[PDB]
Amino acid sequence: MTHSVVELIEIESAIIQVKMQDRTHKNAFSQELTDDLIQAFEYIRQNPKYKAVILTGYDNYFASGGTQEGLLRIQQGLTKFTDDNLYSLALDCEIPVIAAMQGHGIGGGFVMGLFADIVILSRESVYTANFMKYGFTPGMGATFIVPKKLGFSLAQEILLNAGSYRGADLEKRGVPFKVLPRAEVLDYAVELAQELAEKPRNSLVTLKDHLVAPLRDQLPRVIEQELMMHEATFHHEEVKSRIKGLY
Amino acid sequence: PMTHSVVELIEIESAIIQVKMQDRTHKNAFSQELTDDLIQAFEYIRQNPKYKAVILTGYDNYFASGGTQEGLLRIQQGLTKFTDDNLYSLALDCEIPVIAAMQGHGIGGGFVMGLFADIVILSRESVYTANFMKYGFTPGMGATFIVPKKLGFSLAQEILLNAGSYRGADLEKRGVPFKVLPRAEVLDYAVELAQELAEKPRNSLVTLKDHLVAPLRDQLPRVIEQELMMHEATFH
Amino acid sequence: SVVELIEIESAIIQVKMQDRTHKNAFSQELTDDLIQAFEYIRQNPKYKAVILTGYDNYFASGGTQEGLLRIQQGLTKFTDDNLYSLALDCEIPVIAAMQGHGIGGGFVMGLFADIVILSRESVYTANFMKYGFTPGMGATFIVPKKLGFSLAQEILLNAGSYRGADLEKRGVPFKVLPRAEVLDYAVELAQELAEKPRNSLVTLKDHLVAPLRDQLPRVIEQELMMHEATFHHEEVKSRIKGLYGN
Repeated sequence: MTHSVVELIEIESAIIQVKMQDRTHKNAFSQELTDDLIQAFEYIRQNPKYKAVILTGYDNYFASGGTQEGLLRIQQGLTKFTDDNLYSLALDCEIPVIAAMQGHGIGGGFVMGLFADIVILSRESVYTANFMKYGFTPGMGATFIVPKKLGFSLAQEILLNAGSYRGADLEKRGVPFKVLPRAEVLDYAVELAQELAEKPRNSLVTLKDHLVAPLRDQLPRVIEQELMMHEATFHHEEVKSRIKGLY
Repeated sequence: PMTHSVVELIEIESAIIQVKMQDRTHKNAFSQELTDDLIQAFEYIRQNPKYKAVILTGYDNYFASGGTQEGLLRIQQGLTKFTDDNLYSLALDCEIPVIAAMQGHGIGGGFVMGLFADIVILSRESVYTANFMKYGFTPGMGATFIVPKKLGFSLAQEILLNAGSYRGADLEKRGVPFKVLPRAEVLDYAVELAQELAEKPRNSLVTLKDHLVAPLRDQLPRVIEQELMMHEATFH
Repeated sequence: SVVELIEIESAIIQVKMQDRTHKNAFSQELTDDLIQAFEYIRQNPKYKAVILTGYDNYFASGGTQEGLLRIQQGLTKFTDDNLYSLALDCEIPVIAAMQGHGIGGGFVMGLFADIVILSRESVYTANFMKYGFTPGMGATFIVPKKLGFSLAQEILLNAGSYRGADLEKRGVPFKVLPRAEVLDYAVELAQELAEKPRNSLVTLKDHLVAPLRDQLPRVIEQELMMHEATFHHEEVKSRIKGLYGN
């Protein structure tokens, strides 16, 4: 991309891999990662030949969510989580996206992956919707997509308590996602993308449009509710203390 | 035996009726004879309120194989069109609880027909697939509604988009809510469960089932009209 | 009093149901004491997490035999003394640490908690239909809501008994532990919850459960409608007389 922290590779004629590789920030949503992700998805939107997208990280990190400075900015009231929308990239994509989460998925980074149509976790990586550890309520559509993908009950615990779970922990709690050794996750994503690429692209886009119509319809109102909750929770001095203390 | 002798009704006791699909020529694909005999079997059940539980099941290694190969080809090549049909929703429309004892493979519309049952039992060794997209077509027969409803939104996306084949053992490891057993144990477990259902007053079974599946019965027609439109949007 | 209130650390409140005579069935005393325990929590804005739990081998045993016979005769209805929604109506997160058996309305009351823990050795059942009547107490809403549509169908229609270990293998999203570990794990989760600001726990829980709170009243009316059709038959009175405690 421009900032070189996203690499696009056309794996086959109809499969595009979006690899996040902001090594300086461990795939946290730095300004560079934020700009390069939006540019990668726009590229995919401008080039309607692909049948599947693989979204993945580097080494041990899938995506680590807001930077410390990003979160402090929202605490200060300078910015809101909706300012740059990275959470809904894979939902807004017209073709199926596979979030190959071979490494850790933290906060916004985990939630961005959960909006993909197929999610794969690594057994030995850590996944957390850790918003509430810092004193504020989950944003980035976490309160809609977590129950939608992992189910109402596990979502309560994940969102209220902001705990960290190994992929193996989630596998044992019964999640519908494929969970694999980290070394196998991207290979499995490629094979699944090859299978998807056996279909006509128009059938994949028509089908996904139908399957995720209710998510696209329902998400704006939840985003407005989460912004309301941020109004009521984010701006407290103790949120600043927790971000600085516990990040 | 129903008219064409490809569905057999067997009273297990008093109050339990087994509907056994056995179109061996077509491996329980939706031939004309199986379509007719299935509709005739569920009409018989509706006319005979002595039953409290139904067990729908196949023969040997086949539960139900969905569209015939000839039928699918004729659609693919424009000789015919996808219609709406009774079959997928027979178990939902039935007044009393239906157990789909899927002791054999459930393919396409065959799988989907089983999923509309109130209780679904799979076989570990069998293959289950919503394979519509392998033919190039978007899924019909209410698949886009009933697969997310029974197997959850996330696994439904994979099943429906990729049209892959899952062994029962694979789905069991993925976390499905259905009992998964060896094939040789599927029908006996279904008869045990039907016996326990038949301990209940029939009016309470029916009253409860009406309430639990009301949202499915209410929402399904709109989804069918949506699936019909997707077929139009993917045929020039 | 058959409920004891124990403070744990600074802000965790344990509600322990201890009606030993009735094995935590909804006796008049348990009913009144539970209602008052949650009113006490409602009036105390110190607490951040509730642990609702039973004693020894019992979490909660559901309607007493006389309680069921009183609805059968049409003297009462399940909606008369609302225990079913106690955890849902509580403004802070509630953990149902079901270290013992959860039977009928006692299981359903527990399922309304934000976090549910089962015990491997214990028995859980929505057993309404065993007595011939349809499930009340919000069970047709909360069972599919917590355990998913498909498993809820089998649980509610068939009124079967499941060990915690059986539910664990069928794939439930709740943590299932040996009985002797259930309460200790709930305490550790409650300590983790107590790390957050109370206003963030309340704000978030209000949002997450708003759909339950909004939708529950319509389903309770529907369940009353079903009880009008099913509860008041002689064979229900025979089954309650003959099958209660099996």
